Amino acid sequence: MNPPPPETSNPNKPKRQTNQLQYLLRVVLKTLWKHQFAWPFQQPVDAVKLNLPDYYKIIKTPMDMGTIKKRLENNYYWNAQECIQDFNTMFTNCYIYNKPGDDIVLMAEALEKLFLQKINELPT
Ligand SMILES: COc1cc2c(c(OC)c1OC)-c1ccc(O)c(=O)cc1[C@@H](NC(C)=O)CC2
Ligand code: NA
Ligand code: NA
Repeated sequence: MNPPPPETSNPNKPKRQTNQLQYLLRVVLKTLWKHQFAWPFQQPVDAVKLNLPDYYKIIKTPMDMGTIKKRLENNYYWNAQECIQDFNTMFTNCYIYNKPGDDIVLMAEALEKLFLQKINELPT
């Protein structure tokens, strides 16, 4: 059975809009979302559908771009690093569950390279 998705909105948290947070939604997330290899990462891993009965035994901090999109939208992150950490968690989850050179891993690696290039261009 799948777990509920990660939390995406917390109204009790203070909210701010920042250059970097806008860039993360409007440029970084938008570009990754449209990538050839985006689709596996656009929603939580559905371990039941994908037939990975052990997935949530091994991955205890699931993350995905749908979740990240929501978090940005709901001003869930105070600091840009929180967002960057979520992307890093998503890529690493893939590397952790799978094995070096797996097709899915290569796809994640490609997405990550684009992500890193975009991060290098994050505004001050
Ligand atoms: C976002 O993470 C994952 C997303 C997916 C898969 C997966 O496990 C290999 C993941 O975890 C690393 C996946 C799973 C099971 C399959 O049977 C399959 O054919 C295919 C896949 C994936 N496609 C591949 C491996 O080529 C697509 C969905
Ligand atoms: Na398969
Ligand atoms: Na590519």
